[PDB]
Amino acid sequence: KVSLNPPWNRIFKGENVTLTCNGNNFFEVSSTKWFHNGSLSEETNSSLNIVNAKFEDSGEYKCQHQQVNESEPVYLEVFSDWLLLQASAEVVMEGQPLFLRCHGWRNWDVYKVIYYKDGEALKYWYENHNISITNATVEDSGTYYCTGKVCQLDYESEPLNITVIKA
Amino acid sequence: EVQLVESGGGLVQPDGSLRLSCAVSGYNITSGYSWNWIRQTPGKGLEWVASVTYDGSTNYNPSVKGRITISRDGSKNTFYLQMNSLRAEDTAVYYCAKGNNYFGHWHFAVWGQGTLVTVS
Amino acid sequence: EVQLVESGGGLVQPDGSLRLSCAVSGYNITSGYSWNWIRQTPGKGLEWVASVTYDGSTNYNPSVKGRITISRDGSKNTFYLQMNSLRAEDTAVYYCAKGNNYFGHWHFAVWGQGTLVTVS
Amino acid sequence: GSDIQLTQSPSSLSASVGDRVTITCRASKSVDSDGDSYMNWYQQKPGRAPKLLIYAASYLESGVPSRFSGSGSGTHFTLTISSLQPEDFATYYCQQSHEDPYTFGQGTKVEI
Amino acid sequence: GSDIQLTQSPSSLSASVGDRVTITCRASKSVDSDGDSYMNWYQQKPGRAPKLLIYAASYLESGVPSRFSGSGSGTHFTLTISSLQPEDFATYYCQQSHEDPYTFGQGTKVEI
Amino acid sequence: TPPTVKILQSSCDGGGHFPPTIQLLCLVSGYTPGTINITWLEDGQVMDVDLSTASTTQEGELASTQSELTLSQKHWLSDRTYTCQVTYQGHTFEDSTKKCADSNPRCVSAYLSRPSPFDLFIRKSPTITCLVVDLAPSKGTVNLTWSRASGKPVNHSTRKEEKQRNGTLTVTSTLPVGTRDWIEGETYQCRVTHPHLPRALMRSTTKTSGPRAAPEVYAFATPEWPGSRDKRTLACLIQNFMPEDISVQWLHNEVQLPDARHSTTQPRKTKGSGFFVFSRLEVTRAEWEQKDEFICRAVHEAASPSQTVQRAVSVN
Amino acid sequence: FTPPTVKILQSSCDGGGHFPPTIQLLCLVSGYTPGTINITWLEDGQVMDVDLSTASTTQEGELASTQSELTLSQKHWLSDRTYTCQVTYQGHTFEDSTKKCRCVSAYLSRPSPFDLFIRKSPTITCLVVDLAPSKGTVNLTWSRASGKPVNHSTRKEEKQRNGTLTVTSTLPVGTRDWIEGETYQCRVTHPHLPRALMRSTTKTSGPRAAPEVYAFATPEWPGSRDKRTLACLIQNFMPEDISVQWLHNEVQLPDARHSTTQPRKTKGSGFFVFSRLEVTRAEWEQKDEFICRAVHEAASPSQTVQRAVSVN
Ligand SMILES: *[C@@H]1O[C@H](CO)[C@@H](O[C@@H]2O[C@H](CO)[C@@H](O[C@H]3O[C@H](CO[C@H]4O[C@H](CO)[C@@H](O)[C@H](O)[C@@H]4O)[C@@H](O)[C@H](O[C@H]4O[C@H](CO)[C@@H](O)[C@H](O)[C@@H]4O)[C@@H]3O)[C@H](O)[C@H]2NC(C)=O)[C@H](O)[C@H]1NC(C)=O
Ligand SMILES: *[C@@H]1O[C@H](CO)[C@@H](O[C@@H]2O[C@H](CO)[C@@H](O[C@H]3O[C@H](CO[C@H]4O[C@H](CO)[C@@H](O)[C@H](O)[C@@H]4O)[C@@H](O)[C@H](O[C@H]4O[C@H](CO)[C@@H](O)[C@H](O)[C@@H]4O)[C@@H]3O)[C@H](O)[C@H]2NC(C)=O)[C@H](O)[C@H]1NC(C)=O
Ligand SMILES: *[C@@H]1O[C@H](CO)[C@@H](O[C@@H]2O[C@H](CO)[C@@H](O[C@@H]3O[C@H](CO)[C@@H](O)[C@H](O)[C@@H]3O)[C@H](O)[C@H]2NC(C)=O)[C@H](O)[C@H]1NC(C)=O
Ligand SMILES: *[C@@H]1O[C@H](CO)[C@@H](O[C@@H]2O[C@H](CO)[C@@H](O)[C@H](O)[C@H]2NC(C)=O)[C@H](O)[C@H]1NC(C)=O
Ligand SMILES: *[C@@H]1O[C@H](CO)[C@@H](O)[C@H](O)[C@H]1NC(C)=O
Ligand SMILES: *[C@@H]1O[C@H](CO)[C@@H](O)[C@H](O)[C@H]1NC(C)=O
Ligand SMILES: *[C@@H]1O[C@H](CO)[C@@H](O)[C@H](O)[C@H]1NC(C)=O
Repeated sequence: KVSLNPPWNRIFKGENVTLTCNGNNFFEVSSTKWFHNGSLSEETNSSLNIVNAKFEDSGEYKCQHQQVNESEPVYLEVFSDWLLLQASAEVVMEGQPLFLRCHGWRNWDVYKVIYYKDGEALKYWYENHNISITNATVEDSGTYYCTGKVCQLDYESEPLNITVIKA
Repeated sequence: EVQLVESGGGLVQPDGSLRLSCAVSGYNITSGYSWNWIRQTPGKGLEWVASVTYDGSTNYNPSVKGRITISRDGSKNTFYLQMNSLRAEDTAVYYCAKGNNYFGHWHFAVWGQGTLVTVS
Repeated sequence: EVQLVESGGGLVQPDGSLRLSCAVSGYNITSGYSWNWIRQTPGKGLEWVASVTYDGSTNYNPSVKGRITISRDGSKNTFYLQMNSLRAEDTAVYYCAKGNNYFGHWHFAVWGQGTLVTVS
Repeated sequence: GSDIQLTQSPSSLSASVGDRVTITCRASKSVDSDGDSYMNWYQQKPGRAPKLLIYAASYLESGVPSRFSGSGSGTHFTLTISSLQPEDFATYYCQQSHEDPYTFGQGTKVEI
Repeated sequence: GSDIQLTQSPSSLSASVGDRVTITCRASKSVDSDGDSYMNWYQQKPGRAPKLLIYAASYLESGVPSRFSGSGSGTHFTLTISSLQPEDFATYYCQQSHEDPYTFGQGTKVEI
Repeated sequence: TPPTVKILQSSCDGGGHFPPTIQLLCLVSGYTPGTINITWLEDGQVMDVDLSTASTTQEGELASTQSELTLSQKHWLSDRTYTCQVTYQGHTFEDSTKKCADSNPRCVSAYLSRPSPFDLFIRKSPTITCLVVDLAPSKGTVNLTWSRASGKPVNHSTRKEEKQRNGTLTVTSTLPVGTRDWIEGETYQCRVTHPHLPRALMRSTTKTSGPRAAPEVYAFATPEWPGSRDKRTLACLIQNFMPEDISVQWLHNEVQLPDARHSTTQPRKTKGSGFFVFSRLEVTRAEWEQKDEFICRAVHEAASPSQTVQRAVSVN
Repeated sequence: FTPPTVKILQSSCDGGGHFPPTIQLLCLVSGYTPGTINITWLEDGQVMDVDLSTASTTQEGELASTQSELTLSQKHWLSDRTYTCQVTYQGHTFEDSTKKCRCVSAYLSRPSPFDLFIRKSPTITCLVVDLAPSKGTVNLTWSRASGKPVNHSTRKEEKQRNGTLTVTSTLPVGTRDWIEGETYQCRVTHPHLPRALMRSTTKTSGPRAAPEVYAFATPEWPGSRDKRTLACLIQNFMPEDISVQWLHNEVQLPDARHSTTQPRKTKGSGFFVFSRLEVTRAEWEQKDEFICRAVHEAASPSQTVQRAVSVN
């Protein structure tokens, strides 16, 4: 089970992250074979480290200690753009806290922030505002974009086709 | 626009009476805005005396209230001030002005030359 | 401006030979904007075939070159293509286009109408 | 087949007017050089001539409405239309223009 | 008596031409009402009539250079001047306009 | 002699990071000496004396006193207003400071529509609107205050709420106007009041002043072409006037002529400090076969005795 | 032995947090035994003359405490560069550095047909504004849609009085390519961008239409009569770009005397522009034909169009 610090997944270029799978191998009898793109790793410990990431190291990632139960294909999102909504989790079970935030380039000053229910301008506030939806429900899925004030110019961030798993 | 001719300044005697005047050039003074008497003790502070509005609603300085009367003539378009029972401290410079309001808070943009009345 | 006339759809046996043509209506082709031939297999994929620009610099597709050639007549404003040794799968729709440059990368304003070659 | 192969997603869609509709084509390797993505966008008209949609993966040629929006990153690239119109039924394509020979996607036709 | 007693600061000053100077009338109580204090700052040239300089302590009078700046809240109330000229060297005043009667300072004269 | 107060303060490092503690040394100098009691004020109330670590350096009669205070980082990053406040010889000599952040916490925009002289001198029924933009659709209501300087009673205004297509809300408000009060230049103000507001944005206006100048008028028609024998055009000249607000109109055959047929140019000054503006309007066939007297007419204040100058024209 | 204690203080932001136009950087060197002490400052490593800073070494017996103030303007701190006060003491080196705790607009010229048809010298300027400067590359690319090898352009800079720097560039053009409408692409780069900006245009599109150009005269006024004003009309053409000009007695008439209007489109989908020009007295005593000429593309034959209009 991958424990991602920070649980945010979509990034710009040249950035750093903590990569950590299973905590049931806390005492670590066998080491961890990480799989960038299928390719077997070299990390001695059960924690992998990224500093100043490359575009070409992205994509499908798995790890395993030595058991048949291999980790899940985790997919990575390196970018170079202007406007970015920023999320933690997409395949979200019911009753779960939902995390919602937008990001600007090199973490700069953006204002007049509208969140968008699938086209409908659902919540505006003058600045960023980390939205929480503490419990999932039925009608929550959709494709959600962002708008703001960038150097007085105005663009729109990408919409993200959110899928809810319903149990 | 409005132009000011103060009239009634000079040497006066204490404990007597004096009617003031300030001549207005360019308005019908019954219309609007307050009409005011303002004093300046030289070498000392600034002294508001009294005020009458266009309808005739009237305020005084409470420190001087009990001593002084303000009069008006809007056909003449001039207002006056009959001051009585003068004191030794009343040697001062006298500016008439018009009120200009905002939210019940008033201001006098315009100023006359100011007339020194010295009690002797 | 510029207008395009393809020519030469028909039925020829496999492993034979034929020639093409591509008629230009409105520009002396000798001076810029590469002159190109395009395949599309109908119901299936697409093919850039080859590319020759105004100074005579050529480029071909490496899987295909070795059996087909390309000729040119800018005075007649018409450039052509002799084909040789074709198989069954060369049955496709064939287009002609005009290169436009951008930073070592090229593009077409121009699309042909496409002519049909059907070879057994 | 040593070069980059192009896979579009979805293949074809039935829709209605005014809808906010999206497509995505995918590549294998990333060629995004110098902050530039060397991708273009294409439409054939069924029974008639083809047509460039977007050159340089973001810029429209002159003579279109503004109801259309292409984006994406890496090998994932994505075209979106905000509102459907009656003139919008055709077949649609993306194509790369970095490393020759230049490759193509399978094509996408829209229904109602 | 219970009047909001003014404290102009400083008492007087000498300067040179071009000096960026700052001055405060200090009060005792707060006239911030509906987020708004009712305060005007004044000036009289020597041997002349007075002149209002800024109404409501935030709003200019017409026909002035923009090199001046008023501020302050609560009981502290402040004027700042950015560039000094010789025609500015005189005595300046300020006055509250909130609760009647309206009160006054001692006047601070600036020299060159 | 009275002292002057100045503050010298700590520096963020080469990485621009705040120091975890803030050293507040206020430098005080320049006084004929006496008793000195410095108090520190965080947001106006007297701070504790123990963290004030002062120093009295005096060189002969010149005394360069200096009082150090010590905060933590977020003590300063609490955005509080901090103050070194010396009391000299019974007086008080005070210097303040506060956390210096960025700027523009709102920048609300509103509008005001001073009306047309047509609604002053022709229709003579003016209604003024003040027009607020960028209104957040929220819960707590506004408190509008239309207001005057003369203090006289008012009529009733409007209030137009609408959620805006680009997400926000909109309120404007409209009020009818008296005539001569604006002619004698009465000043008006509509005022905002809202729970979100740490401030309030107010705009006021009155009749725009200046000297007065009357214009000079001609107008010229279209000598026809062989192509068009029925369709011609008109245009009308003006110059040299002040102040420069006009209602421009069009007269023919007791018809106030329509609008989108014609167009009109913009207020632009002359080198002789008047302005000059034009307009244009096409001609059709049967109208001159009806009647031929046409007036590009305009409404100027220095035009008199009816605030207008008119020029009836004819063909050829 | 004790090593010295070095810290840095500065000027202050006030009770609203505003801006003194000059900032005072006080580098303190406290807590040290005296000996061999020489002090310097390094502004981005670079040194300036020795008369920008001031110091007062305070020596307290066996200990000592040096203060050292440097005064610059605000705009050097607004220039956001790094300063390093440095002291040499017994070889053992201790120091500290301190700096301060954007947009990019560009344009493109469209020249006059006089420079195309009559002056016949096409040199296109590509225009970049808001050059908030950095230390890295500003690598520009004049480039062509046809991509033939280019000639060389201009390169100049200016520090504006509102602070900013700038670069524009001017490249020569041929004529006939523009007559045929060739497109080009000036293109700057910068490393700090997440993405860059391209810009292009060329000769316009559509069909072509010639206009209806006329000009007429004014009457006089009862006030004064020796100073009159004439004007020029045009209407109903496509496209819009036209050198308009002014001719009398083989003299290019001075530019700032005449005023022109803006290109607006007619309601019948053509365009229309007007103009204006004052006349005075003594020139009609000289001569009477003053030609408001213009240059439309469809004008005939040499793109020549005027009406010689005069007085009386
Ligand atoms: C959501 O959409 C809204 C649509 O209603 C946007 O409202 C628009 O706001 C802008 C900026 O406030 C307006 O631009 C002008 O605003 C007024 C109104 O001008 C004219 O508006 C109508 C035409 O749209 C006319 O019918 C009216 O008669 C009116 O004349 C102008 O006065 C402004 O001028 C100001 O700026 C100019 C320079 O451009 C200065 O020279 C002036 O001094 C003045 O300060 C603006 O030009 C726009 O008209 C308005 N739309 C309306 C009211 O219809 C809204 O901005 C948008 N919100 C967001 C967040 O996107
Ligand atoms: C510091 O002061 C500088 C001194 O003026 C200013 O620099 C200015 O930068 C502005 C940026 O807009 C430029 O102004 C114009 O830019 C082009 C050029 O058009 C005109 O400029 C020529 C000389 O520069 C003149 O000879 C001609 O009149 C020519 O037509 C225009 O495109 C701009 O108009 C508008 O451009 C877009 C398009 O609509 C608008 O969105 C903008 O709002 C802009 O108004 C300007 O007219 C110019 O480079 C320069 N000013 C001039 C006239 O030299 C600037 O004010 C200021 N800069 C900063 C960073 O503070
Ligand atoms: C967001 O995109 C997802 C794609 O992950 C969409 O969810 C998909 O909805 C389609 C509609 O049926 C389904 O995909 C296919 O379904 C058929 C039969 O239902 C099945 O045979 C195929 O194997 C395929 O799964 C499916 O429900 C679902 N796909 C997956 C794998 O998630 C969705 O439409 C988009 N919209 C939103 C707002 O969620
Ligand atoms: C990511 O890259 C590096 C590694 O963390 C960061 O730069 C600094 O590296 C030095 C080397 O020891 C350390 O001081 C810190 O690890 C880093 N400093 C900071 C502020 O993190 C770089 O800043 C990081 N930035 C990102 C997210 O790209
Ligand atoms: C001013 O108004 C009064 C009120 O009737 C009138 O008697 C007087 O004649 C007016 N004066 C002028 C100059 O209008
Ligand atoms: C192209 O130009 C050449 C050189 O003048 C000329 O010989 C040739 O005939 C031209 N061809 C066409 C089609 O214009
Ligand atoms: C890794 O991903 C790349 C895409 O850049 C792909 O071409 C390759 O087949 C993948 N396989 C490897 C080498 O792990």
